[PDB]
Amino acid sequence: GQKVHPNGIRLGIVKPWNSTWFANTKEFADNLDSDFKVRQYLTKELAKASVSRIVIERPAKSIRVTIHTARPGIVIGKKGEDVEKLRKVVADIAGVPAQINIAEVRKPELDAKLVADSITSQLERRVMFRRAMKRAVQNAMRLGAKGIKVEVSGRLGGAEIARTEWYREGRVPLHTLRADIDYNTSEAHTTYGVIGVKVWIFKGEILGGMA
Amino acid sequence: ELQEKLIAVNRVSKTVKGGRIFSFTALTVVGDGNGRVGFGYGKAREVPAAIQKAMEKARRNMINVALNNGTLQHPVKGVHTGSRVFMQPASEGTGIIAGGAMRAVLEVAGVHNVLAKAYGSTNPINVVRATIDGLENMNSPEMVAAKRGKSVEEIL
Amino acid sequence: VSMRDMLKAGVHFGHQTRYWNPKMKPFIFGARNKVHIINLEKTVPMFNEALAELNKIASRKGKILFVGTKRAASEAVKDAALSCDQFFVNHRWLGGMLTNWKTVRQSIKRLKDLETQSQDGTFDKLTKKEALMRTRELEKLENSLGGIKDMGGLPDALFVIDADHEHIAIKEANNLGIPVFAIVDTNSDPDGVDFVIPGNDDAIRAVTLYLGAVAATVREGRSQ
RNA sequence: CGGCCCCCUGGACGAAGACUGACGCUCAGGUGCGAAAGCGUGGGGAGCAAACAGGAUUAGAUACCCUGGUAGUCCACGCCGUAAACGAUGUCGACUUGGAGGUUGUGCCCUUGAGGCGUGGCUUCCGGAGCUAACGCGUUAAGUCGACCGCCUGGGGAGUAC
RNA sequence: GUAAAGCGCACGCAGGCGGUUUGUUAAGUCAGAUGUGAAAUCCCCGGGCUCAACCUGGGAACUGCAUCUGAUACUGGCAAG
Ligand SMILES: [Mg+2]
Ligand SMILES: [Mg+2]
Ligand SMILES: [Mg+2]
Ligand SMILES: [Mg+2]
Ligand SMILES: [Mg+2]
Ligand SMILES: [Mg+2]
Ligand SMILES: [Mg+2]
Ligand SMILES: [Mg+2]
Ligand SMILES: [Mg+2]
Ligand SMILES: [Mg+2]
Ligand SMILES: [Mg+2]
Ligand SMILES: [Mg+2]
Ligand SMILES: [Mg+2]
Ligand SMILES: [Mg+2]
Ligand SMILES: [Mg+2]
Ligand SMILES: [Mg+2]
Ligand SMILES: [Mg+2]
Ligand SMILES: [Mg+2]
Ligand SMILES: [Mg+2]
Ligand SMILES: [Mg+2]
Ligand SMILES: [Mg+2]
Ligand SMILES: [Mg+2]
Ligand SMILES: [Mg+2]
Ligand SMILES: [Mg+2]
Ligand SMILES: [Mg+2]
Ligand SMILES: [Mg+2]
Ligand SMILES: [Mg+2]
Ligand SMILES: [Mg+2]
Ligand SMILES: [Mg+2]
Ligand SMILES: [Mg+2]
Ligand SMILES: [Mg+2]
Ligand SMILES: [Zn+2]
Repeated sequence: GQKVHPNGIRLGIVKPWNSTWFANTKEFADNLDSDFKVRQYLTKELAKASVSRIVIERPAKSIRVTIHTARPGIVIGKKGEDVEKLRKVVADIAGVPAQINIAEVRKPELDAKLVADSITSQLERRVMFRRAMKRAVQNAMRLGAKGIKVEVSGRLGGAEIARTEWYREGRVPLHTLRADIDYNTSEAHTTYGVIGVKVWIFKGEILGGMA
Repeated sequence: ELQEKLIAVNRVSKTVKGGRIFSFTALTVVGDGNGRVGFGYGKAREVPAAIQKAMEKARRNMINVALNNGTLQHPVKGVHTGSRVFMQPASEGTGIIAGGAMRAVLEVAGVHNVLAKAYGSTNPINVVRATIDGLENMNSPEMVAAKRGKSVEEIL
Repeated sequence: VSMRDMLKAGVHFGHQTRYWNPKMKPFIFGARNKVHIINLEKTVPMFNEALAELNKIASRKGKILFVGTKRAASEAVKDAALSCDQFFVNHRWLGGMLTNWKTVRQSIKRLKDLETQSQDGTFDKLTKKEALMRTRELEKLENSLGGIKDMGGLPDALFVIDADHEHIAIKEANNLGIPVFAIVDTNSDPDGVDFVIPGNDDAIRAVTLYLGAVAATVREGRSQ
């Protein structure tokens, strides 16, 4: 049975959008293409900086990109230089004055994207998958997550019959829209093909709507 | 200071409607090396969970045996189901002459010089139960002296 | 309690001669009208010697669990426990109440969380139907663990009414080494009771006599 | 071992005594008994029924089903000596918590039939400790012991060959 | 009992076993002694080949057998119950 995307089904209930600008029907597709290119460039140039999220706002005639990362120093660079270096090329890509803000993820083991990309990086450095799975789940449960499910799928260990192995610890209620579940995916490109990792992290139900 | 020891790990199975489900069972022993010994048996879906389950069970029901300078008090027989163990005190430096399942139990229990032998089935669970039952029935000169109403000197 | 004090309450009464247990022969005075008669000559000293032990346990800060699941005598046993600041089980006994202590602690925590949450607030944030459902769950948890929410750990002594009816409790206790004090009718098996009181376990008057005397001696043991 | 009756005859049990004074237990070889089928001789023969004869059914029926039907089943005297001949549990003795029945004796007491309190024999069913691989057995043990006998030693070959 | 394994059941000779008391006997049993149990080998303490293997001194052992003198609880014999 297929499952709805747990992030998209909670949009406007407990989860916010990653793009929060307004546009009519004539500059909408242009904006989507622009910030898709922006996100692509930023994920390519910051694959080592442990970037979790890229929020993008568009004020009147500007663009503001907030980078939610776990290693702010690496993103900024010494003397506050690399941030400006990527800010000017983001302004080139978007064709509009750009701003770059940086928000630190104080607990990386509670972010779904960071856990997933860590698992995939361990996978393509040929670490045994169950080890990384268990370590991620236990690290998340130790730092106060009320539940986590980690699922790795596709030709594990370099076999010839692909299989899917998941592991849950705690309470992860997916049918509760009120629940605040961070969900992300990632892909590891091993010499035997691509392997898909999915992470759900439950952080407690939120009472009172988006506020 | 409670030395633990994994004795055996078995891969049991059970066929639910669709297919087979494999579980792991762990037989382990723990002991303080000074006359307190217990065994545990755990089942789980994965091996380390089963082993740790057995570890907690082993700590519970830790019986006390009456040792005599690191060896038994007298030759003793312990029988559980098919398994039938014979244990017998030995001199210093003899070592633990016993089979595997008996070796683990005796080494964690705190004996160092015994001569053992297992007749009948050598199934680790039953052998462990047999040797623990044999160690439990061991008497001491003071125990038997108080039991019979004599003094320890009036018996030896 | 004096033999006259028991006899007026009817402590000597027992089950039918058709329904008795073999080990109870020493404690049985005889039979009348096909009814087993319990001997107060054994009942009184054993109850006194049990009261001595209960006073001792309570005088070393003991936690006492009064146990009885009779639909008639549930409130009597509950009030008996309240009169001496102790813990009780008046609703049907749950298997693993003592042996599965960890699971009870989670249930105790959930009952505490719901009552604390209602005082703290956020029931307004919950939907009106949800808030009512949470109150119903809190009531169900209280009907289940009203007596042992504040027991904290495993009790130091057990008082049991109709030990045959509550046989799971005594099996657990013996498995834990927790002493059992029990009113044992002729139909019961007395092996599980370390301080056995042979007496009627149904009659409201004699049950209340047992409970009141025990509670008076427990308060006395507490007072020092 | 099954109607009833007579005649001849074996064993078991109970009550109270009297008598004998270890005369006992087990038993290789040996002897006897030993369902049914079968064999020999003669008799009998209603029903039943291997074989067989038909009628059907069926791919096939040399089976199941149907109509007949001989040996046999019955009796007498011999032979055969085998069965899942089973409680799949050798015989004898002692000891070890209970409960509910059946059957057959018997003692004593109550107003007595009725009823109550005992005490034996045999027998059926639950179940405790203990035992057992488990199922289960559990005072009629598969429990705790003793005496003697029979028997077992991977499956097949084979209970076959000689 | 069901894994291989209780004769289909009985009677019964040889055989194995045998309640209880006293006396006796001394066969079994037990104790001591004497004779014998070859040497080598095995084992213990030593000695000799530079060490070891090896050689070798003394002992222990050779668990046995026969005989003599005792013991008499038990088993057997005999006698009386
Ligand atoms: Mg769908
Ligand atoms: Mg074997
Ligand atoms: Mg005479
Ligand atoms: Mg014969
Ligand atoms: Mg015939
Ligand atoms: Mg013929
Ligand atoms: Mg004929
Ligand atoms: Mg003829
Ligand atoms: Mg016919
Ligand atoms: Mg035969
Ligand atoms: Mg028959
Ligand atoms: Mg047979
Ligand atoms: Mg018998
Ligand atoms: Mg009969
Ligand atoms: Mg039974
Ligand atoms: Mg027997
Ligand atoms: Mg058997
Ligand atoms: Mg063969
Ligand atoms: Mg033949
Ligand atoms: Mg067989
Ligand atoms: Mg037989
Ligand atoms: Mg005979
Ligand atoms: Mg004879
Ligand atoms: Mg004799
Ligand atoms: Mg003789
Ligand atoms: Mg001699
Ligand atoms: Mg010699
Ligand atoms: Mg030398
Ligand atoms: Mg020499
Ligand atoms: Mg010599
Ligand atoms: Mg004699
Ligand atoms: Zn009652």
